[PDB]
Amino acid sequence: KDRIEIFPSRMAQTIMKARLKGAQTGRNLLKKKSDALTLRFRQILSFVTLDEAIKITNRRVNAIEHVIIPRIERTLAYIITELDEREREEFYRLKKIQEKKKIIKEKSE
Amino acid sequence: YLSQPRLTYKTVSGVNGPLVILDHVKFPRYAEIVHLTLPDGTKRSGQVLEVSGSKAVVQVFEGTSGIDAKKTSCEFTGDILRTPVSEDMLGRVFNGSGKPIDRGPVVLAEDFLDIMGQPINPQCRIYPEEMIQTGISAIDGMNSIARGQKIPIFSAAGLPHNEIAAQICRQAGLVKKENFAIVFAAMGVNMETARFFKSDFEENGSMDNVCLFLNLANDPTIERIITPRLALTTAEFLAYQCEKHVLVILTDMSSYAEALREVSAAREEVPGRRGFPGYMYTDLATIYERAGRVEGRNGSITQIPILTMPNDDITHPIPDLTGYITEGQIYVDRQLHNRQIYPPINVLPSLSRLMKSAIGEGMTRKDHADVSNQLYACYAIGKDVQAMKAVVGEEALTSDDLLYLEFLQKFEKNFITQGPYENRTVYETLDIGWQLLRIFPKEMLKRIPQSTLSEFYPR
Amino acid sequence: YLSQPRLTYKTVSGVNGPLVILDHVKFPRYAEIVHLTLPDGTKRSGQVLEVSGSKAVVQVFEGTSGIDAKKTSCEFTGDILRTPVSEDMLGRVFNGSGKPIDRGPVVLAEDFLDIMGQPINPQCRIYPEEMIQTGISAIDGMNSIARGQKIPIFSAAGLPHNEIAAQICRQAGLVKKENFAIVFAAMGVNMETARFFKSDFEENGSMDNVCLFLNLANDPTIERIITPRLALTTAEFLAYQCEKHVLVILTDMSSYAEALREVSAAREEVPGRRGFPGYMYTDLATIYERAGRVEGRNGSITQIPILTMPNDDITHPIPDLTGYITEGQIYVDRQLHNRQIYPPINVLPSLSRLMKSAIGEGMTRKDHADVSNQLYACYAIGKDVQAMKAVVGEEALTSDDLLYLEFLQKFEKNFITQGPYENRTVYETLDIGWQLLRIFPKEMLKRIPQSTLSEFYPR
Amino acid sequence: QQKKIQMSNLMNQARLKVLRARDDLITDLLNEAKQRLSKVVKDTTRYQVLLDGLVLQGLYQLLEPRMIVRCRKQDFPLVKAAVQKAIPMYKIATKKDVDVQIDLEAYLPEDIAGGVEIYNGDRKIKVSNTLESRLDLIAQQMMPEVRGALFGANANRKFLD
Amino acid sequence: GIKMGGLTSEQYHSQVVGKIGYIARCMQTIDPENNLKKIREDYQDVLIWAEKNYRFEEILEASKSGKCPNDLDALSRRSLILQELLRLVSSISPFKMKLDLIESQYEKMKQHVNLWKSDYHVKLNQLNQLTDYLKNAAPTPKNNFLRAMTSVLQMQIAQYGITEDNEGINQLFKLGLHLLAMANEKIDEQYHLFKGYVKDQPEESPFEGILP
Amino acid sequence: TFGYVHGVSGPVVTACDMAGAAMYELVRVGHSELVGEIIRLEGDMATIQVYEETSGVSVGDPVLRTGKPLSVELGPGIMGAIFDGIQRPLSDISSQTQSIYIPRGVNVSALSRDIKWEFIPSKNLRVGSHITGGDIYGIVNENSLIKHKIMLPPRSRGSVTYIAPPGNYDASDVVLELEFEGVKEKLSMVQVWPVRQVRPVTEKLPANHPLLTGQRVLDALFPCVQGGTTAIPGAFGCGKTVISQSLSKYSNSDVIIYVGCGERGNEMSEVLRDFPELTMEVDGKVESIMKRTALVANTSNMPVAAREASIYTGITLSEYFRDMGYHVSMMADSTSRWAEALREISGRLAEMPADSGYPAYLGARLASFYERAGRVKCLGNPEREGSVSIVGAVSPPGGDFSDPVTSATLGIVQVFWGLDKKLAQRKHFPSVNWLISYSKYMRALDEYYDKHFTEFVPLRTKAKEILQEEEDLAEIVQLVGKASLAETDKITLEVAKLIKDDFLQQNGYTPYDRFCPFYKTVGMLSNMISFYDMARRAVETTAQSDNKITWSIIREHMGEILYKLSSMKFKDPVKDGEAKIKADYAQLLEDMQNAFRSLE
Repeated sequence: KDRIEIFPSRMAQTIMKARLKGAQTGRNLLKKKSDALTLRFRQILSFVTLDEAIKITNRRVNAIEHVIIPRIERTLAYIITELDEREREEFYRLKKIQEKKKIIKEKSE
Repeated sequence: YLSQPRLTYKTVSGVNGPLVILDHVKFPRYAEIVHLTLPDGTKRSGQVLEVSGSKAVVQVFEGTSGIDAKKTSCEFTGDILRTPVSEDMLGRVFNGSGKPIDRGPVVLAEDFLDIMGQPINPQCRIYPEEMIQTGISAIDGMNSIARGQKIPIFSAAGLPHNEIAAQICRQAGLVKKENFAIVFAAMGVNMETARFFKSDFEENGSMDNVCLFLNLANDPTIERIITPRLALTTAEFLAYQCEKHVLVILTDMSSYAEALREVSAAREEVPGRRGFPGYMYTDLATIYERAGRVEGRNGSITQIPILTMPNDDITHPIPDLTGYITEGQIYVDRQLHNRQIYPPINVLPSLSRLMKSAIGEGMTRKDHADVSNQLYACYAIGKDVQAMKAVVGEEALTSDDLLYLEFLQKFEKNFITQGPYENRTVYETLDIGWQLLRIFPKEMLKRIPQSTLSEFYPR
Repeated sequence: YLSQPRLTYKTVSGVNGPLVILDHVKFPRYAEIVHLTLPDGTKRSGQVLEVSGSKAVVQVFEGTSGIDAKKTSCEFTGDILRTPVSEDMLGRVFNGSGKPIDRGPVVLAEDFLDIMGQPINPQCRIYPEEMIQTGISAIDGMNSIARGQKIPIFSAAGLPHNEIAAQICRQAGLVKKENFAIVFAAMGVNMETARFFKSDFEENGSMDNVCLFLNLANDPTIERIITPRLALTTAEFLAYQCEKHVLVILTDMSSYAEALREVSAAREEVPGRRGFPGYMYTDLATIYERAGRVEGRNGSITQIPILTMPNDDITHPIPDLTGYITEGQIYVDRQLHNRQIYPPINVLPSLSRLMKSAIGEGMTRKDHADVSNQLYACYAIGKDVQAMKAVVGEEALTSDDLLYLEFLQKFEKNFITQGPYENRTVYETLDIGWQLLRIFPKEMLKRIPQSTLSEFYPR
Repeated sequence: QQKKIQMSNLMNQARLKVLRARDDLITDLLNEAKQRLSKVVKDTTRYQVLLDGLVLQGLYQLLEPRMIVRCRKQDFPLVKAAVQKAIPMYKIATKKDVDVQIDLEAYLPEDIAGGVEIYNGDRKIKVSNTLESRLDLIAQQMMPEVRGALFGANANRKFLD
Repeated sequence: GIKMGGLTSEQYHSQVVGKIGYIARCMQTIDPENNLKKIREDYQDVLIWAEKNYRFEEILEASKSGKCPNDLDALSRRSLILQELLRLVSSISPFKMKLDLIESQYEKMKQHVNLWKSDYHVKLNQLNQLTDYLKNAAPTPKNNFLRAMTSVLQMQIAQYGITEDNEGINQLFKLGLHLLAMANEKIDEQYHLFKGYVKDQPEESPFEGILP
Repeated sequence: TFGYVHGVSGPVVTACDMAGAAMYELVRVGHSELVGEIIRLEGDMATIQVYEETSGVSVGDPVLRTGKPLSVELGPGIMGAIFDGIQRPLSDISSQTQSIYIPRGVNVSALSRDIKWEFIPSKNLRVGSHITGGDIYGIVNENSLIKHKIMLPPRSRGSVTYIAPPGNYDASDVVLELEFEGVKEKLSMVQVWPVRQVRPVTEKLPANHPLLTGQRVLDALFPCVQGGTTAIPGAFGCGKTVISQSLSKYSNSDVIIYVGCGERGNEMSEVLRDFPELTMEVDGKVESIMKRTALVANTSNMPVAAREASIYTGITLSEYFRDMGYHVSMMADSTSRWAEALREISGRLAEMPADSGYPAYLGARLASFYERAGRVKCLGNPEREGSVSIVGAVSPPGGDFSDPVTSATLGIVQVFWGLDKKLAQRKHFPSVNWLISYSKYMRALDEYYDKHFTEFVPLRTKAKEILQEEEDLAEIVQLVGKASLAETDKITLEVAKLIKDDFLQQNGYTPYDRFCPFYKTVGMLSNMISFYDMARRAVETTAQSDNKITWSIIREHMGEILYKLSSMKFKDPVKDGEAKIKADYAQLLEDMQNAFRSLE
């Protein structure tokens, strides 16, 4: 729906970034296919088969742009935020551990 | 009263961030206020946030820059921050510390109330059953405001949430077809925002019924988390002791949360999300829940705690925890503002928890609830159709889909768009609703029973 | 000189990992160098990291195994780490501690400098001018290095970043339209690569102008921290006091950053972002910014830090914090390496912000700027056409597209592909550029002014 | 091709050869200085003055309530005088009453040119105040000027800052 | 934290004592002979505190106690009016202005809604620009032209004032400022501009009796 | 006033016997006098954060306590000098030492005491008169441009007991003595003010006067006001130099302050080298920009306290001159570098991090920083007024707007001069994005524009409509090729091009286009839009039937008029005066309207 729903991880960052690069490469290659079909279509203006091929190609390109990539970007941003949240709770515990050690050291003096 | 002389100490143990730690204190009291003088004569105040034996930890409001360790002189008031309140605070302008800044005198108290307040006994709390007419169709129709309701406007930096709040202050009436005392907490804002509201209140000719509390961006960040309590404490006096209907507006609550987060970090408290304290919800409830009617008394407090959403993230802890406490939200966005739509109120992600009681027979008009629910269905579907058409193209749509695009386009320009001085009644709003709903055939208006369509749809 | 007899202590409070905690130490300094003598006669070096009263805490460079708290003695020098510098040390090979490992004598000093040094006063910093050619076409005709800039090489693990670094040391020099030296520091280098660097510099006769510091992966991790400081301290002596131009190459700054993280843990500091110290930014700036030209002197220092990107992600704090404070990037790719192209440098994502000043008449050749811009556009287009070919086929291409494919194939084979032992000066690199550009008729070279074409394009 | 590598090895080793020769010259000079210091300590009044100073500097660096001076046996008469004089001078300078003893049971090796070692009361802190150690300390710290004096200044060094 | 405007309690009353002393000083500076009786009367409530030694502290107490006219905004506007009148007569100091015109100019300024943003203020700023430049100026055609034209400008203001708009003075302001901004290297343009003024001036001898 | 070092744990030094010390006081630690601040205090011990390297600091070293907190030294000699972020003169350190390095523990007074300044008393004050804070008691003659007015320090008042006669005094002498309740204070020409404290003003006023920069774009479409705050993106290829030079060279402000926060060494060198070479005509003479400029220089390897403090030192210097009645324009070269320094300190102090690792108070610090700008009514009896503008730049890692530093900045500044790199690649300068840029001061300036120019406001509204429509039509043109396109849309597209080419684009390397006076900017836009309106009417009033006017007919019919419109930018204000240029533009309008008349 809104996210691919992969649990936040550094592994998820690598997978999502590779998935995003793939989607962007496919978008650009299909856009070039559409442009080539559009030029050939205009040159002809086996004519209606080009109009059908263009409509199918543009629909797929639009979905990558409006559905699949936004969804990958939302997933990636979600992962990035949640990972920083996990980093913070580790910081808290480590800070408190250092303070408890300091308290023990003071008591020993 | 307190007849015993207060004690003064020069026993500061040490200073750590915003916290000044005293030792050798006689019977420290928790959450008592301390007044302190710096070696150069500067006077500052703070509150004891911890006591242990002979030690006490004082959080200084103005700040700890310049606090000494040997020459600092502190005195303990012997009580909690109880503040002077009087009826004639209306028409006065105060700072975030409760002191006047309008060149008038200090408050000549009728009593002293605890800034922390007390919870209202839920058995005597009376459930709100009156509607306020805001004049904004985007609100009065689909997200009505009750008297005693808590309804923040969720906004974002750069959006005209200040203009909407200002508009509401002037054209907020009743649907019983009334002078609200406004208490306005301007915290964490620039001069121009505070001057905008101050000027508007005078322009409206209502300044004698407006009490301002100002705490500007260049003021201390610790006072920013008592300013709301000062506003609400006055509101409680006016509403529950003098039976005056009060409207309390708290400016960007996010400056409250950020000020609180700074305090949470300084005190090394357990974080929750985005660095905010794990008790952020409880602290917000202390602010928000000071609202509503009380049985047997003719006053009320209505809140509009507008807040800015960081990065338009509706799941940010600030709007999130607020959404859990308040009775819904108005919610404005950039998609409407970027098209010069005013007010830029997006109804889809909005709600009013007390709205169901507020509408209908005996309150507004019997078809109110039916019109609202169907408008939500048609608006949301139109948004879904745009999401589809963005990919498949207009040629892929059928007549069942184009009708929702026609509704969506006419809805935003007829229902939401109004203008800063367009004041519509709740009845006119519903009439507009029907004009838009009649775009569809009866069979598609699936949220409305035929017992309503047969009367209203023909017109 | 001090002429104060040294004190040696046998008082040890305890030993904890790399640290030895001493007692009863007289007026200890922070960062003081001390020497340990173990019961077995073994000597070790260390540095004082904390001095809390009489309890000095020293980090031992080598392992702490064998150290007791009863017999081990600690001799204090009374001073901090100061490196003996001279011109004669050019042509020598040292380890991280500054000791010779080339069977030569200890450096006979001309002076002693604090390796931490001081920042260069910005008021006397001179904007970079002339160029220092590297001998590698991919980074002379496309992203040249100005005489005074700091431009990093980002590479993934497994790429030949060390072979390029060695090639730069053998080939780099002045344009020559005797006063040029290279200081090379390898941090965390493994034994096999350490041999590669040492032998490759000696065998090819370049050593006379190279000062080589090798800090091996199994060497003390604290020595890895001073290693680049010793290299830069030498560079500053050679460059600014002896009026010559010094190229400083810092290899595997990622391994430096890891050693820095270890030092932070030794101090019991709470880790920052991704485990790295919160001061990693200022530490890297402290190293990188000790470079550039200075007013009134004819010397200069350039830097080419070389960094391995963990998981090949430029977002990682190591390349991110470096790039944020450096001027452009060389950027070594993987696809070019797997295609067996050496050097595997990708010109499309690379950038040299100072190229505008590095090249041009009086510094390299009149046509330098024009050839670079046109080659970049032609390569970017060739890649774009190649991507198109994969979709439309060979028969669907026009004559111009075929010319761009011919350029793309010959550009990588002639311009980028070089070999480790072919030294291409700036003038030969540009001539190769023109040979590739003359593939196209004049009217397709849109980024080269007609005056340049008429002079250089024919013949 | 291989001839180039041979020339590289010859030039690189030739550079090290002359550098090693220069380091031997420095070593020989330092060894002569040590022998000349041996001639100095063979004196009486000049050497006693060195000991008077050395003992004071030892006491001033250690600053402990109790100190023990260890010396070569044959130098004890001279150290004894140095300590008896150093003590009232120490007390005036530091305003601390320190009991300074001389070790009559352990002595420094007789092959040491001269000087003393100073220990604190529990023999856990020692001051390396022998004559040979002081020479090495100064000779190294002053080496940049020895280099210039013997072999000439660096003709390519224009700024001393 | 009374924070009256930008001032705290001590700063507010300190600024009031300053403004009161300042007005007293300006009144003696502008009218040392006390000839301008009507103007003095308008300030009597702050001049009554003059000619007394309060060591600051007693006049400060009078402000805190409420005996002084301690409204900060009234003092700000009333003080500005007086010092702008001082600038009017000060910037034309080589000439004497008639007392009746000084009082007329005073009343017209006093009646302005926002004197600081008035044309009177701007015209006085342009005058000071032209007269301050000449305070330390080398001999040269440009500066001799500017000095000759400035002396006429001062002479005319002494007779007409600033509130009584006069096309002759307004045109001279424009020509003086345009000459001032003229390139120092260019001689012909500044020469023709000066001569243009002299021949267009309604009179026959524009500088006769104006400058030495 | 001395304590002793108890111990060193790195850059943090613990002092003992330092009972009489306040938080955020200043100390000079050790025999090299290392600069640092006291943060935590406990008993008679203090925790000192040392800005510079602590190597060599010993236990038992002295610590010299300085009563003033981090403060800026303000007085004559401030102008033309380059300062460190903690107010250390770099031009004196490099010239008093003959070194290239900033010495560790360097201690050079912010304002030299060997200069004999020409000081003239106000001549209005007398012994026995009453003086209050902000009052001016004399002026120092520094240079031909800026007079340095000597003010009584804030939070001081009393009766004047001594006034120095006119003469030559240095910054160590006594110029004025005043007595308050028996306490005599002897004042020199130099005052000291804590850098984290806001200098008080009588009142904060609305900003109504435009900031008259020399660019047609970033003025006509996106106004800035004196006292206002804006943001400027800082990317290598964005061409930020154009704004920096245009603002510092030709602005109607009096004093320019350029603040570095923590940039690359070579970038600081380019700024330090460029600025001294900039000049402007003033009274017909060409004067160096450095006579009315002050600069604060900080590179990325400067002490983090200085990089963090630099932004506050700059604005403190700005307020100092603001209080003189000057209009001051301060540029922060990169507020992202400042925020980086702030995060570093928060990290070093082991504070709990918030959004993207930044301190919880990041937003509060930016908000309170920018709030210090604005038009004010100054202190002191002279009833003078002035302003501080901020044009601070943002450069977040990656160029994204999600970084809390850029997101917070954009929610605070009222004008955003969004720049782009694509425009630079196309050689279109200044590189202004247009669709991203905005200004929220348009309402504040409506009174100024109405009073002085009248027609400017509807013109800029139409200009934005034309430019926005060109973008809105982009999809139609791409899919059509201007074939199935209305003639009224062709007018919009081609006129929008004219605007983009011969109005919003400005070439600062030409002598005629160095500075575009406002009257010329509105003159050019008026004639272009007047043409637009006439062209729309020519088509629409004839589009019914039989005989209609098209854009091809208009363009072919009056090609000389379209050329004359493009030629308008070449009217050099230096040689062609206001009357001549307006006259030529008036004649163009008449020739233009008459050309259309022949079509009806």
